Amino acid sequence: VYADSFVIRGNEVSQIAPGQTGNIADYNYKLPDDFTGCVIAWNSNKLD
Amino acid sequence: RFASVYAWNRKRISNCVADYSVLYNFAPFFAFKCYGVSPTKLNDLCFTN
Repeated sequence: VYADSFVIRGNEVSQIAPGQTGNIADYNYKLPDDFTGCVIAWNSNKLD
Repeated sequence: RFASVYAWNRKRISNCVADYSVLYNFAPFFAFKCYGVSPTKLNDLCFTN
């Protein structure tokens, strides 16, 4: 089990997916198609 | 100035060398969706029109 964690902007959560293209999925975090994990993403306001 | 969508601007491209390096140096690009090709493999194909 690999837990990866970061913060991204609000209209960027759709890019965290297998097989996508964008300014955050090009060369920051590329999720492969052999993806058996689970992406959890929640709103983080006031703490961050 | 860009024309509105009811009378949209059309242009045919004549023969040239097509560096797609430019066209990448523009914007954060809210949508960049190729359909019959892929943008990572755009500089090797040679389309007619």
